[PDB]
Amino acid sequence: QVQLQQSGPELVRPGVSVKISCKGSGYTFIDEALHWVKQSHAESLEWIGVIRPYSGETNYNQKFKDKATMTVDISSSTAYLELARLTSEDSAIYYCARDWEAGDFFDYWGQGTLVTVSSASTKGPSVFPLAPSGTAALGCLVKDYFPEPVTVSWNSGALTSGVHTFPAVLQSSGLYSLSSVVTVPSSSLGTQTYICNVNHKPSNTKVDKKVEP
Amino acid sequence: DIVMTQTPKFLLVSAGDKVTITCKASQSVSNDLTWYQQKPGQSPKLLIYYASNRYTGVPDRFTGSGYGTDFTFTISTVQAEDLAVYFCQQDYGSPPTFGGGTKVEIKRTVAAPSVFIFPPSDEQLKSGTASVVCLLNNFYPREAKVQWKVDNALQSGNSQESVTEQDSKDSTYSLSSTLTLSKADYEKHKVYACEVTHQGLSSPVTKSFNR
Amino acid sequence: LTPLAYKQFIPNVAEKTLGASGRYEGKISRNSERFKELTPNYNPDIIFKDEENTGADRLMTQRCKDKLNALAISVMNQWPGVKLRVTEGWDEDGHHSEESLHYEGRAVDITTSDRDRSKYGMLARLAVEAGFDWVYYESKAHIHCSVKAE
Ligand SMILES: [Ca+2]
Ligand SMILES: [Ca+2]
Ligand SMILES: [Cl-]
Ligand SMILES: [Zn+2]
Repeated sequence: QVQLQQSGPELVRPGVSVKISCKGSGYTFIDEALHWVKQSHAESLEWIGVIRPYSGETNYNQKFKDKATMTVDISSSTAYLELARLTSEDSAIYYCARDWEAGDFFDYWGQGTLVTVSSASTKGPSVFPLAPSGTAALGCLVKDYFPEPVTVSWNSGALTSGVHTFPAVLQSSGLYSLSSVVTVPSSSLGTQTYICNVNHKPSNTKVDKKVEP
Repeated sequence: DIVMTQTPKFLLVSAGDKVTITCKASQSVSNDLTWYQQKPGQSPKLLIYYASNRYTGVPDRFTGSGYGTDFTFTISTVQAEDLAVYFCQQDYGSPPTFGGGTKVEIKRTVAAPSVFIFPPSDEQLKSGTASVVCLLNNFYPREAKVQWKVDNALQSGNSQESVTEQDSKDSTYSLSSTLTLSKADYEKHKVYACEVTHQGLSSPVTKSFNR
Repeated sequence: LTPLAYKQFIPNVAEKTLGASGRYEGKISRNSERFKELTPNYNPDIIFKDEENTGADRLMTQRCKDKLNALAISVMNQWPGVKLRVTEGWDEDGHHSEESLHYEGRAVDITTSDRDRSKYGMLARLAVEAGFDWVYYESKAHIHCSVKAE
């Protein structure tokens, strides 16, 4: 099974560089070219460039000539993207993607690395129960964090049916907040444990919140 | 650089109906035209390459055509799970370039939200802030009115809402409204009420608790 | 010898016409009786990508093997220190057009061993001179070559 595994989310000041990574597994790393693709609201999808692990040859979109450096470590089967002198126009999801030597288009994509270019301070969320009282809803309020993103699972990934994790909203404070809820049978409430597993990587905040009636 | 113009920008479509997306290039790109499907929360998935070849396992309902500037992507019989942003990409010229995308949203029958209300946690109240949350679960369409009442007084300026992406199976939405007060102000009032108006409800539905 | 232009096909007709490689006779799967009419190519002067790690890329028809072996020679002659490279021969991954000649072992996708795309026009020219029945500068990354059936 081919997989491209990207590094976690990054908060960086304007002016600073950031280096993100993409590790290839389930194939021989030097068999395929690797591409970098930027997804912003401003510019939707844009091709940054390609590196050929076999030769270490690179080709850059001239728009990114001055901004981007691609390198590979053949030994760890990892490609790197370094972005220098960043402004708020650099905030976006960055993907790596593989071609299959049939043209410069991509059948396998990394999950994407969200880079937030900002002068704001990281802050981890507080996590509060949404206490349940046929069907019963319950949830966790993930309040007052920065930057995006945050992940939420239930019972360590064991509970997925009926989960709804809301897109974050930006408060007047400039901190995000969101809820995650899940509906479950009422009869289950006395008996079944429900824990939301919240992960905010930019502040190294991880929280298991037990949610009880 | 080659500019790809994709139209329309949005489509609303019922299960069983046709989707037609156009991509035009500012100059000929021969058949070097790829179509991707990006489902909510995911990376792009490649459906069509060389303008008309289906990638392995892509179902029959998806097709592409064209050569030169003018390219067409069709879903013969759109299904619930096809909601996504579709993008074209040319790789005739360097650099490769993408269209700005087409969002496909599913029109289905009306469904009333189930409504739930959550008081603030004691944990949060020790911190000095009170969030009260109102949940509207699994409804269609997206339009709904959520009104906060505190001891029967209509609130404004002190709530935010969030809506989920359309579900890939039942094509419904969910919605969260959070009312935020200071502990001080929360503790001065007794009745907290979430009032919900929606096409699928004969009359507004209220849920409430007494602090 | 002039390099083929991007997307040029020689001869100037559909791949599956009588004048070219002629008609799709059907998909060969690993089960099939017809599977046995496929010679693995072990020419030491041909690089086979075999990313599938099944050896599928080496499997082709007698006629394909013959033209491929001739092209291997003209490639070494064209550039000192370079060999023919095959990315796809017979295919069971469904990575081609709906009725690919790859599915019955009658087509190869090829490059040079150095993957220098500037050489690929000339590579297609060589594949014509080698007697491939249809050559197509299909993508920036490969030349597609096919042959008539037996
Ligand atoms: Ca292969
Ligand atoms: Ca194959
Ligand atoms: Cl083919
Ligand atoms: Zn081919």
